[PDB]
Amino acid sequence: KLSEEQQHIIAILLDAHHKTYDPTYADFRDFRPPVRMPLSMLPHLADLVSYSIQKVIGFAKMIPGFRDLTSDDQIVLLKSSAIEVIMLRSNQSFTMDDMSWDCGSQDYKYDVTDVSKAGHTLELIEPLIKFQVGLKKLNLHEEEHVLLMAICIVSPDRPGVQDAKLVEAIQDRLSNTLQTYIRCRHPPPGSHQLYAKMIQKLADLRSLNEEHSKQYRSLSFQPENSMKLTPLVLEVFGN
Amino acid sequence: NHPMLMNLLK
Ligand SMILES: [O]C(=O)[C][C][C][C]OC1=[C][C]=C(C2345B678B9%10%11B6%12%13B96%14B%109%15B%1172B932B437B%1285B%1363C%14%1527C2=[C][C]=C(C([O])(C(F)(F)F)C(F)(F)F)[C]=[C]2)[C]=[C]1
Repeated sequence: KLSEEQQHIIAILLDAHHKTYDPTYADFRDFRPPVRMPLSMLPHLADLVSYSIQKVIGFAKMIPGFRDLTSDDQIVLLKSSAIEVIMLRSNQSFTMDDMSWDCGSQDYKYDVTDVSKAGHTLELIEPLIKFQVGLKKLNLHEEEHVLLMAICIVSPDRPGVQDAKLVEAIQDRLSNTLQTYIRCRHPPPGSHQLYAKMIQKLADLRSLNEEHSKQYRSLSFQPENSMKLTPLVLEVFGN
Repeated sequence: NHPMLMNLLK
């Protein structure tokens, strides 16, 4: 039942991920360096998020049907989903062992206290960790992981969407791809309710999104902190 | 109001 179009979609999204996710973490030495020994980690982690946004954009451009949207709608969708896709794609380096994101080295291994040192509180960090745990336990196929990222970006209910009709139809082809993939290539019992569970993770991300933007607006209302951000982070997340 | 976004989106 996995149609030729559907196998096509999966091939494109896998490739788009491998082109925008480098598991060597080579570029990390270009960021402002991490400091731990004051929002110590805000320069290094703002650099990471700004880099990650560019990677998310390059992925979104390759999602089939996305380019048939207008640039206004594309902007809307990326502005709303950027932090969610970043949290979701960070799951690949997350290790449940010491509850940290191990991106290669110890300098580039981040725990909950590093996230605190960028200005964020456990109001965000506590659901964020349980999010990463629950995703980690879904044991997702790479096929499913990249479909989930695509569905996240192309959402019809984002605030300010203009052609909700076209956005809905683009998402629908991706959701139907995912549902058929699960049915055909994911054996029970891991397949049990798997689609519903993945959609629950998107709901987890809407809540995480709202809390991020509250603490961001608090953070960036202090001009001392705005100064440590990047111009892309400011345009996307605000002010 | 989004110069860098639109440049990155091609
Ligand atoms: O291609 C490749 O190499 C693949 C690269 C692999 C990608 O690795 C990673 C990319 C991103 C993350 C993270 B994980 B959670 B936890 B929180 B969220 B994800 B992002 B960093 B860390 B912190 C994150 C975070 C930090 C800063 C802010 C900010 O709110 C602030 F900085 F705190 F203000 C802001 F402004 F948004 F940045 C918001 C969110 C881990 C690993």
